[PDB]
Amino acid sequence: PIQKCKPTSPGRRFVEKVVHDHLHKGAPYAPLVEAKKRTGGRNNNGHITTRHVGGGHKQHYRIVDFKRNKDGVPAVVERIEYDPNRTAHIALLKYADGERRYIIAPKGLRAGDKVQSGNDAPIRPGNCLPLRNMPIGSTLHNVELKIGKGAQLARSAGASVQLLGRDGSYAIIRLRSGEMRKVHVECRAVIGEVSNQENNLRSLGKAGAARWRGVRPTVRGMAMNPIDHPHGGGEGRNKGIQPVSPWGQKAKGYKTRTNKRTTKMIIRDRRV
RNA sequence: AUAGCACUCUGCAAACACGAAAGUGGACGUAUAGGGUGUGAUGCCUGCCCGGUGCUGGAAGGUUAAUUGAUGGGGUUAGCG
Repeated sequence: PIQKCKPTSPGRRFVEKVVHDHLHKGAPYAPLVEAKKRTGGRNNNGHITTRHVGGGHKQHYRIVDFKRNKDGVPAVVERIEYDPNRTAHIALLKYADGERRYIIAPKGLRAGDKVQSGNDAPIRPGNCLPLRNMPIGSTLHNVELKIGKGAQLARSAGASVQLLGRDGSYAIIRLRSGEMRKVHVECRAVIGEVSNQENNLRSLGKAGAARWRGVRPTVRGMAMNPIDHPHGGGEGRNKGIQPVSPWGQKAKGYKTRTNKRTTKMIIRDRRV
């Protein structure tokens, strides 16, 4: 419902939050949770490789089944839960044989629904099937690129691709970036679209909200000295240069794709 | 610096960064995500110019490297003298 907070303080004047009343309010399912440590954007040499990372709240990792390799055994949804590691919600599945797992929750899925995976699964949201058995024109998510590896494409909140055609050994899908590409017909996908589609409606409101999520301040290159950045130096404000990164790579329009091995998989570019 | 705004890059063995390499961060994330650049709550808004430099897409005409080696010109000596 996108609730706006009342302007009781200047830090609250501009807070837009998203509320979903159906999320489970207790602790997560313990056998499927494991520890996760903060990195600070540093690698095994100890140097910073990604800037603006650090701090934030402590988080546990939820083990999510991306492979969906329990074929033919129906499962029932127990609850929908909030996951701090991603923007989508997750669903807890209880199988007819007692095993419990976590999956990315499709939009509309509620406690009590039934899901399945395999060649013979019926066409209902949350069911996992090979693309060869998927009806043409379907809206899908959680698309797998290598046989047996699991879902890699269209996993974020509100994400969807759609299947325009299938011929030979390759199905044609269009992605949310606007791109056409082919996928092997034996790779799997899931029926429907990802939940939490209102995720991008939130307004943080203040700097502390970004600090809670673990983002450190960005300093403009214009604000430094020549020894630090190509944009540095000068008396007063002055750009006087075509924009580049701290390492000298142009920032407006210059393309960076280099891989020559997957080029034959891409039919139509989205005007990169 | 900041929440907000915009441009641009990146289809995943991602772009990008560290490192001589192996490898590591990005991220046990997947375009509602991640990196770079500028502006800076909010209200009203944000005009003209693509000639220059840059970027993006074209063309197969001119010019041009390694490589290849067609012809031509010298040195030497069998022989003729």
